[PDB]
Formats: sequence, C-alpha cells, structure tokens
Amino acid sequence: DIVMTQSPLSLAVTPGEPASISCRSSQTLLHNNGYNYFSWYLQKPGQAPQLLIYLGSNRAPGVSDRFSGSGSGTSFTLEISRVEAEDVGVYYCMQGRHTPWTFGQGTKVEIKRT
Amino acid sequence: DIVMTQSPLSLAVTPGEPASISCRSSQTLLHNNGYNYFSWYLQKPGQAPQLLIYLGSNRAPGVSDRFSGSGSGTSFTLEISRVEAEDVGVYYCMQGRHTPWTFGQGTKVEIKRT
Amino acid sequence: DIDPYKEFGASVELLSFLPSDFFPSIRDLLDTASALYREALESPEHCSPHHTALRQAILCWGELMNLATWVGSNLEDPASRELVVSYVNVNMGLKIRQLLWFHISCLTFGRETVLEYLVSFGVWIRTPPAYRPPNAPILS
Amino acid sequence: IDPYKEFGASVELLSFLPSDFFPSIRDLLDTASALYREALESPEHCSPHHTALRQAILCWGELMNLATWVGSNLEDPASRELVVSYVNVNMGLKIRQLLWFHISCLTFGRETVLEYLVSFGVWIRTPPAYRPPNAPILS
Amino acid sequence: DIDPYKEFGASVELLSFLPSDFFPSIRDLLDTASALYREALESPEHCSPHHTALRQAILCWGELMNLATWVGSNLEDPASRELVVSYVNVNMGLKIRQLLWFHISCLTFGRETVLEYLVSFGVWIRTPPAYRPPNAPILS
Amino acid sequence: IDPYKEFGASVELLSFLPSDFFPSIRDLLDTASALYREPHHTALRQAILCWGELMNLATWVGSNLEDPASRELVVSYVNVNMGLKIRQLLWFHISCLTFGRETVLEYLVSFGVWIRTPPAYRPPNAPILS
Amino acid sequence: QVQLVESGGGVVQPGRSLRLSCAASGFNFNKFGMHWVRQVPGKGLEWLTYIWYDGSNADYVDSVKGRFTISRDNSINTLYLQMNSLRADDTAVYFCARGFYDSSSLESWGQGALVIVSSAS
Amino acid sequence: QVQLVESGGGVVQPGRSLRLSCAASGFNFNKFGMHWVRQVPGKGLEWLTYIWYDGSNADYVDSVKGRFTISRDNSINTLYLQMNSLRADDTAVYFCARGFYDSSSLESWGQGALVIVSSAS
Repeated sequence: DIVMTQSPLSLAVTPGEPASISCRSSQTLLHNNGYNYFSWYLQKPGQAPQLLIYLGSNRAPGVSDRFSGSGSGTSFTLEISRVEAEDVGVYYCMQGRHTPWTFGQGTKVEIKRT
Repeated sequence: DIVMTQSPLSLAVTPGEPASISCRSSQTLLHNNGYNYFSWYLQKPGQAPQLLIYLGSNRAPGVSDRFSGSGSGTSFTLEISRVEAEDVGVYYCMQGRHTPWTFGQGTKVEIKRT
Repeated sequence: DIDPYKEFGASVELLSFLPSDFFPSIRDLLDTASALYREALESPEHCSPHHTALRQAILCWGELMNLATWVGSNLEDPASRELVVSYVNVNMGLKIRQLLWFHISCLTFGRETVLEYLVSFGVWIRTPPAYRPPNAPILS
Repeated sequence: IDPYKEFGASVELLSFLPSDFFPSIRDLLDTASALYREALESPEHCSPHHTALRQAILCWGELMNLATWVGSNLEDPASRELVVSYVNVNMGLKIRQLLWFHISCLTFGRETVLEYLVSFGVWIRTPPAYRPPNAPILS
Repeated sequence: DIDPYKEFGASVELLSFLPSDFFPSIRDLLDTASALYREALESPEHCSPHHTALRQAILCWGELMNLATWVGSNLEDPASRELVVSYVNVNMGLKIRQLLWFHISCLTFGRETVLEYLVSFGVWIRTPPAYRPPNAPILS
Repeated sequence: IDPYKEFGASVELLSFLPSDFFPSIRDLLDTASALYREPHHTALRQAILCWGELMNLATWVGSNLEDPASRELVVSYVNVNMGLKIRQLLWFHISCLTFGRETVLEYLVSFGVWIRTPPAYRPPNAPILS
Repeated sequence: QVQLVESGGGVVQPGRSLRLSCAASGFNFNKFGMHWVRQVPGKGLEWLTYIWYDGSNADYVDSVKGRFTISRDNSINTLYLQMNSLRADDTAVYFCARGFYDSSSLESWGQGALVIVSSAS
Repeated sequence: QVQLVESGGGVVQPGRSLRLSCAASGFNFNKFGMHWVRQVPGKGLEWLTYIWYDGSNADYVDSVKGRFTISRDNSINTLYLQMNSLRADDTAVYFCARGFYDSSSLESWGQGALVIVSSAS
C-alpha cells in the first residue's frame, strides 16, 4: 500500500569525506508512542544483510559510530562522516507502520574513478 | 648505613641431621609495634629467589615446616630439622628497619664429601 | 511497613489464613457495592473510614483498567500484550479483591461479626477431611 | 467518583496546578516517613487523613513491583523503556497530587490550604502580561 | 542500636533529612563551644543534660585524633596510612558533627526553635526553587 | 575534660585500681542490656554506641586492606588498648545503678589501703561489696 | 548470538511444488515472530509474509496472496514455508529472519537458500 | 599468583644508555610498592632503589645515586628503570619484585633479565 522512495540512486564518494543519502515515505510514521518506525539496512555481495539504524534514530548494537542519522515524519537522511574502504555496498530503507511491509529501491556506493 | 653480617660462610650437612645458621645485624630491629623487620631468603642456581621466613618468626605461605627460626633484637638463627636433597642452595638475610635496604654476605650449603 | 489492616482489629497474618482462590471475583463485589451503597457513597459523609477506603480501591481499579485499555490500543507486538493483560487481570487483583471483601463485610455485618468469621476459619483450615465436618462455615 | 471533595475541594482545583509545582516522588515519601513515623503506624484510630497516605503508599508500592517485573521480562529493550516511563511519569502524577494535597492539609490549616488553591486558580487565569511577579506562596 | 536523640524528641531520620554538607566544620564548632562555656564544660554542675552529653561526645573526637597520631607514628606503609587517617578524619566525623550542632542549638536558642527549624529547612530545600521564598531560613 | 569529676570521682582515684581488676567488655555488656535495657542513664547510651562504632570500624578494616600484615596492628589496638577505658566506664556507671553511691565510694577507698598493705600482712579475706 | 541454518533448497522441475526448511535455535521461539525475505537477481529485497507467535493470524502480499502458506511447529522450533503454483518469476534465493526491536525491523538474518526452476538438467 | 615478565634486556654498546621493561598484572598496582634487585656474577643480591605508590618520594643507594631514576605509569601498570652513565661494573642481571608483608620483605620476584656491556660483537 505504501509507496517507498529513495534518492540519489548512486553516489560515489572519495574516501575520508562525508556523504548523505535521503529516503522518503508517503504516509506519516509518527505513532502515538512518539516513535517513528523506519529502518536502515546494509547489504554486501555474497553476504546476508546487516542493520544500520534502528527505530529511526538509534544505532544498532555493535555498529560503528561512523554512521549516523536523524529525522522525523516523512523525511529522513543517512549520514556517514568518514568513508572507509569496507563501506562499499548497497543500502536500503524499509517501512513498518502498517502491514504489509514495503522496501525501497536501493542505493549503491562506489569510488569515483579518475 | 647498616653493616650486615653472616656466619658460618659454609656448612656441609649430612642429610637427615639438623643444622643452624646465624645472621647478625648491628642496629636493633625492635620497632614500637613489638615486631622485628628481618628476612630469610632462598636462592637456587638458574632460578629466582624464594621466601623462607617472614617478619622474623613467621613462616612464609606454602613453605614446608622443615625450616624454622626464631630470635629477637640483634641475634637470629635459621634452623632446619631434616636436610633433604632438594635443600641445596645459597641462603641470604636482609634488613628493613631503615632505608636504604642492605643485604648480607650469603651462606651456601652442600654435602660433606667422603 | 504500612499494613492495609491493623486499623480495624486485624493483621495481614490473620488474613493469610484462607485460600487465595476461595475468595470471590471482583465483578460480584463491584456490582454489590454499586447496588445499595451508590446512593450513600457519592453523598458526602463523615466517619466510617471504610467509606474513604472503598473510594481509594475503586480509583485504583479504574486506574488499572485505564492502563489496560491503553496497553491494548498501543504496543503493536501481540505476544507481550496478552502476557501483560493476563498479569494485570490475574496477579494484581488479589490485593484489591481482599480489600473489597474486608470492607464490604464490615459495612454489611459489623466489625465483630467479621472478626468471629476470621477466627473461625482456623477450625476449618486446620481440620483434616476425616475430622473436618462436611459443612463449611458461612456468613450469617 | 471524586477523591477530593470529600473534604471540600474538587478535582478542577488541583487540575489548574502545573506539573512543576509538586515535588518529586521520593522527597515526599521520605518527608512523610521521617515526620510521621509514629503517627501513621499507631493503634489509636483518629485523624482521618492518615487513611489517604497509608493507602497511597501501598498503591505506589504496587507500581514499583510492577516496574521491577516489567524490567525482568519483555526481552525487547524498547518496550521496557516505554512502560517504565509511563508508569513512572503519567500514573505517578496522580500520586504526586494526592500526596501533596494530604501532606499540606496535615501540616497546615484546611481553610488555609483551600484559600491557597482558590487564590492560585484566580492568579494563573489571565495572561502573564499583567500580574505582579512571583507566585503566591503558602507562607 | 539506640538513637541518642529519641529521649530528647529528635530522630536519626530527621537529621538525615537535611543535606549532609550543610553541617558546619569540626574545629570551628569546638572553638565556639570552648569560647562559649569554658566554665560550664569544666565546672561540675548537676542536671545540665545536654552539657553531660557534650562532655561524653568530645571524648570520641579526642580518642579518634589520638589513634590518628598513633597511625602517624607507626604503620610505615604509605598506602594504609592515608586510608586510615582519611577515614578517621572525614568519613566518621559526620555523626559527631551532627551531635555537636544539635546540642549547641538547644543550649543557645532552645529546643522548640531548633526542632521547628529542622523540618522547615527540609521543606524549603525539597520544593522547586522558583516557587519558594527567596533566601533560606535563618536559624534565629 | 574528665567524666569522673561530675559524679564525685577522680580519674586518679579510678586509676588507683589495678588494670587486671576490671573485667572484659563482652561480659559487662550482657548484664547491662538484660537488667537495664530501659541522669547517668544517658552515659550508658553513649558508651554502647561508642563500642558499636569501633566494632563497625573493625569489620570495615577486615573487609578491605588486603595486606594481611597491617590488619593486626589496628585490630589488636582497638580490641585491647582502646577498650580499657570502656571496660572502666561501664563498670563505674553500672555500680551506681546496682549498688548505692555511698557504699561505692567507701568500697573504692578501702581498696587503696588493701593494695598498700604488704602482701605479707594482707588478711586472708577478699574485700567484696556484697 | 543466534545461528539459523536453512535446508531443502535446490532445483525443482516446473509445475510441481516444493517446501523449504528453516530451523532456528538459541533463543525463545515462542516469544518472537518470524519473517520471509526474497531476492531475485537484479532487484532488491521484497517482503512476502509473516506469522505471529501464536500462529492464529497471518498476512500476505498481493503477488503471492492465496498461493503460499506459512506455519510453525513450536514442539521442535522449526519454521515452514510451503510453495505451490510456482512460476518463472519465482526463481530467487529465500531468507528467513527475526525481528525484535519492538516488532519493527529484522535483527538476525539467516544464510538463505536459492531456489531455481527450469527444464534442463 | 601474580606473574611478571620483563623485557628490553640485551647487549648495549659502551658509553650509551639503555632502558629496561618490567610489566606486571594480576593485582592492584596502585596499592603496592616496587623494588629493583641486581646481581653481578660472583656476589650476592644488592638493593638499588624503590618507589612508593604515589611516586612522589623515592630513594637511592650511594653507588648509583644521582645517575639512575625510576618512574611508574599507573595508566598501564608498568614499571620503568632508566640507566645513564653505564660502567663496566654495572654488567648484571636485573630483577624487579614486590613486597607486601607489611612493607618489609619482597614476596613475588620476576624472572629477571641480564644486561651486558662490551665492545666486541
């Protein structure tokens, strides 16, 4: 039912510089508990997906501080202060306000060629 | 500052017989706590030193009962009831009344030859 | 160590002489209170501290029911919600239920009559089935 | 139905009071303990107001045990924070209100406390634009 | 397991009500007492209960500073010496500090004033600052 | 300065008794509570608290101070030398409650004559309060 | 950390039906929910269905609505996903996961297994 | 039982200065003192210096007075002994120990390390 959206589709980062990615959702995610049900996932070729941010603005256990995010309502952004060589992958955002669950379109990162 | 003294320099013991060694110090070791600061050490070739008697008249933890000593003031004596084959070594006495700390001259034991 | 008794001539030790399951369930006690006391309860009155107590019990129960309905509305997770509802319904009730029973029986039969019933239940509980009479002691 | 009013004061009087006014639940409990340990746990039956404080202390003891239980179970950390905050903040507010009202009644005159609530109700109403600073203190 | 203040009307919890750091220093108090009544503390007088309590109390401080001096002379190891002297001085001194202030209050300003001031200071501290009177309750 | 003056007693007079004469602390304590749990009475209240606070210091010392050597220095001091004054004080105060003060002082004075008398001339009897 | 291992994956002839195995251990199965995740090559993740601890309720997406079913056997703590009326668009690797951050996002993800349909061998 | 391991020992060219490493673990370094023991072959033990837990105070023997220094870093619980103006009479094996029988005699002794000075290699 919910239409998901992501942007930009691609973003090549010269390691050591910050970057931001934006994911947008149609319907509001502010429940009556003051919380927002939004997710940040990390996926690696040949590996199972891993968690990035939980509950909208809380870091998942064991995740390095290099990744941070914030936002509320229908707008959110994923920010990485310093890009490391192991950060290459395709990122996803998900919705869990109302069933059925819907996923985004994806965002893959790489190194800007010379 | 303190002059230390030991005697006899050597003592060969037929094993299974008692023996006594005497260490003497110039200045009195009776502090106002009723205790005397004097030590008994054991040293083995190729090994680190080990404790024999602590606080003048108290046995160090784990030390066998075969070694005993007593005395007070400026006179003390180390007594071994039964000599075992593993008792060969060089023995030392030390002072800890006033800084700086001073050591003795040593006493090495062996088996009386035939 | 503030006990909810000792003001009427009873102690939690005396109350802990009857089976937990043997006391009635809340709905009946609430309905009987609403039956006749409703006219007097709302009206302002003095003395009979059971009058103030009852109100405190009712307010606590209302507060607990409000929490239950709020938990029902929110807390999407299904499994935990059923666990919390069961707990609030089953475990916590016993205290309020005992309070209601004590106060309703005082207001309806005098303090002394209640005390005699409390002390008499000792005979019933101690007695084993062979010695125990078939008849169980009932309020009069 | 209305806990207050048994002594001449309606819920609407206390509703006007902001949250900041009532002290924390902890200072009030220790206050009552240290100040009335002898009177609260006494055999003589009199001074009807002790009934409210002797009933409220047990009522909050219930909530504390519930918080401990919520803490032990509910493996999800997220739900524990929600439930604990609710019990500690929202349910507690009523206990704060009742404890303050009854303590003030005990230490001070009735007509005096009631006069304090009616005056404050009038002082808060009207904007902050035109009213002498500070808030009328009970003295 | 007894409270010294029970007979006089105070209780340990009442004193615990006030913040710990509020109580004055030790040497200052002692000097205040000596300057106040050298005769009273030295002259033998019948009754004078708080004076008899003060006499008994001062011995605790005297004995504790004698054990501090003893630790100073003996106990060569620096590590234990600092810990023992620090506890002898700061940690245990709170009860003595409280006892001296409580007694001195009764002698100079009366027991009724100190008793009423004890609760009032707690009342003033516990509530929010903005809604309390400016300043703090003066002793007398 | 000295507890004993207010009660018509001298620290020197009280010292005239020999050290071994005073009993131990544990025994004196029991009768105090059992028979007199209920002006002098306060002094006992203070002394019991003093002993309790020392015993509390002892256990705190036992728990920390991991070095075995240092424990005895303080433990023996507090349990032997520090408590002699407590042993003296409890007996002195209890005697006032149990027996009369007039008999007590006469008892105290005669003991001085008893110690002065040579051992050769010491009578076969032991002076008891009765 | 919980470890989940799947089984039963492989090639299946067209027109038939296949069942996949996903077992879990090291945590309280009766106290948490389970979810199914799918990935055909070339696209991203897609949610399919989920079941609650009791199992009385269930939900489905419109793509496979009425043709897939999920059930659990709490006696052995094993998940089950039944596939019928398979199509060429269903060729994908399947993952079963668990979510416990207040019932919103999946936390531990299994290794997954691929399912392939075709006529050649 | 505490175990102490030294490091940094070896041969040093004449005229230079060397620093030895003695680290400890398994007990409260901040609550106990440390000592240095030396043994040239042919003679017995000789006391050199010691430092208190705080480190404010220190002592030295007349043989090496003013030429050796000792310091401790409580952050990592490691001992340090600095050697300057080395002579031919300083060729010996060095031991670091700890004493806790009421601050008198050393209790646990490390394995030690030998220091040798000479021109040949």
